Amino acid sequence: EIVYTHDTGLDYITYSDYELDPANPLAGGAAWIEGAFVPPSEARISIFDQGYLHSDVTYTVFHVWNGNAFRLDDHIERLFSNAESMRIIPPLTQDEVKEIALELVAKTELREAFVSVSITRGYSSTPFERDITKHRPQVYMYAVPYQWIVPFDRIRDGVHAMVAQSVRRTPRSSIDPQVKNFQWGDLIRAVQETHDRGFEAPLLLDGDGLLAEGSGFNVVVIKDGVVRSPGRAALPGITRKTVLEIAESLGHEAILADITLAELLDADEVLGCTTAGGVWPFVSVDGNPISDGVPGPITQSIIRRYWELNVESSSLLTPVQY
Amino acid sequence: EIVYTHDTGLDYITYSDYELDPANPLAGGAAWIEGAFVPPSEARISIFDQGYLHSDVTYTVFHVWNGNAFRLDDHIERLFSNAESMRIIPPLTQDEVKEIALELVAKTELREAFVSVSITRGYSSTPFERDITKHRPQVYMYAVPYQWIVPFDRIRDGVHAMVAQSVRRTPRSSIDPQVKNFQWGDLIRAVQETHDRGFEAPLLLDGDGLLAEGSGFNVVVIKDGVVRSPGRAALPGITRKTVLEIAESLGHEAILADITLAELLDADEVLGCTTAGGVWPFVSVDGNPISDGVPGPITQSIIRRYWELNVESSSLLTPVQY
Ligand SMILES: *Cc1c(COP(=O)(O)O)cnc(C)c1O
Ligand SMILES: *Cc1c(COP(=O)(O)O)cnc(C)c1O
Repeated sequence: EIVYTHDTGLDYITYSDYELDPANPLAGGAAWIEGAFVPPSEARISIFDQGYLHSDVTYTVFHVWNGNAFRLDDHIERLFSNAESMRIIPPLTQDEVKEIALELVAKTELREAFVSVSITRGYSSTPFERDITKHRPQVYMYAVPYQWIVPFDRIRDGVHAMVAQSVRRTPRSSIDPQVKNFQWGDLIRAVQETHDRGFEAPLLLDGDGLLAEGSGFNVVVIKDGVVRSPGRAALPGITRKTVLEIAESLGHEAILADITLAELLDADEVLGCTTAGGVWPFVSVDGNPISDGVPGPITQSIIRRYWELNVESSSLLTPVQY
Repeated sequence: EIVYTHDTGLDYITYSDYELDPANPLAGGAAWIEGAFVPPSEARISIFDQGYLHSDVTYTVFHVWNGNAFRLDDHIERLFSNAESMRIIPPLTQDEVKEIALELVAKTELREAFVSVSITRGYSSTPFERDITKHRPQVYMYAVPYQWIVPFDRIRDGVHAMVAQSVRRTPRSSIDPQVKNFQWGDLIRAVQETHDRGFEAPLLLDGDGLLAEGSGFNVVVIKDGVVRSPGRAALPGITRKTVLEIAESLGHEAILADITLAELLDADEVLGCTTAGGVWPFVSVDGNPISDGVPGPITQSIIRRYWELNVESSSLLTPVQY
């Protein structure tokens, strides 16, 4: 009943050839909550958790591909940095979190996986707790089959983006978008605007009217061989990071920068990236084509290379011990 | 073990004189989740609920005092209005929600209770669902003992406030603060700034530098007998609404308006209000006293009247059927 492979129609993206074990009750998906490994149907958290009642929680998502977790080190580092930005003291060490998460994946038997690790301020206290020692933070994880924000044919042919105008990306003076978080009020409004206006993906602007990010993904713009991505109102993504390293390795200048609306529209190429789906082209904005409306050459070589980095031996990869 | 009453030291606030049934496992605390009435230790929601993973959820909190719910219809009306603002279609009617919530309180036996009702977009889908009919929203409730945002002595003596400078209330163009929500990034940052600077409660400003609201409460400013409260960056509180009704009853003009920092500091009186604690004075701001730094006559009149409205038979009350 669980779907854990596809035929992708892409040479450079291939799932692993294997069968889940029917006698394993965590096969195909599972969670780690409060010290126990559980099936998805049991993956529940206290309604009193502040991560629910005040979204007082940060998180990351890493993926596993062909049995190796991608940049797990970077992910857990960011997670802990983000927790610290919120004054949340993780109850586990980074190495303990890595060990538990890898074992969680191991128990699902999943070779291609989406793994969420969230850390909340816990359910033993309220925001009005004067005594910070009373807080009891929780780590909650789950691992499920790799999820694609964008379909395979759209990785190959491109997506039609829209610049949201009913909403702007929450400012850092209210909620820091460089700390990964569950407070998606603005991102969901943008998705809803996408539905209303008949487009496929929202790109948001910041309060200064400059390019920010999308709904769960960063945006990258290419112009005369120079590869740029918003530095400010944008999560420092690990896919983005990888994309800029790829660009540099291909001979292109690659930088975080402020990008105007005009520059977005005038781009030779535009692309999107996030852990849940990888990298894909954006071939139009607001119904206007980007160049000739087909995925650009530099975009295609970044995509192919990103998927090669998922499979080549390197320090980017941590193998799961099934 | 459960604390459900207090000696308050205030003549106008008195808890009911009763004992819980020790043989009733829901006594003193319970939740309603997915059709089941449960004790607090079994009150859990799916971690895949978009109300956690994307804070895609609105709520309200109503209280029960001496066995009567206070302004229950305004609350559920507001909750359904807020849900509509988010395009969440409640899976129950307003009347069904009232019936369940009152039954929940009955089973707890609490005569003085805090009751949360939240509605999420549910766990059967993600924000990347093209087909919006596949969303299955969830209503989650809990009822626990009445919760006081400020201690009794500070209702009497007044609270020392602080205008936050490290943070602004989230703009309406990102997350609408007139829709009650769990996305407290900014509110919590304002509270943390309160710890850092050594004050008791935060008041935020909006992006225009005008008075917004507090972390879980509305602010009201009184000057030459005129009672004003921020109209824009502030939740339309049912407590606020009651305060202005009371204010009109006493002969004062009472309005929603834009309030400056300078007006805040020059006020004759300032107070705070919310469901979880009632009404209370703010006797200083950033260390500067408001007037003579003791609670003012109008505020004291409001507070006393609010507590009479919690007790006198009127259309504002709905009895719990114990
Ligand atoms: C997950 C996410 C990204 C991408 O981060 P990766 O580390 O590449 O997964 C970008 N923006 C937002 C808002 C996100 O939630
Ligand atoms: C709950 C709340 C209030 C007060 O609303 P009531 O209807 O009086 O409870 C004010 N501001 C915020 C941000 C809130 O969450």
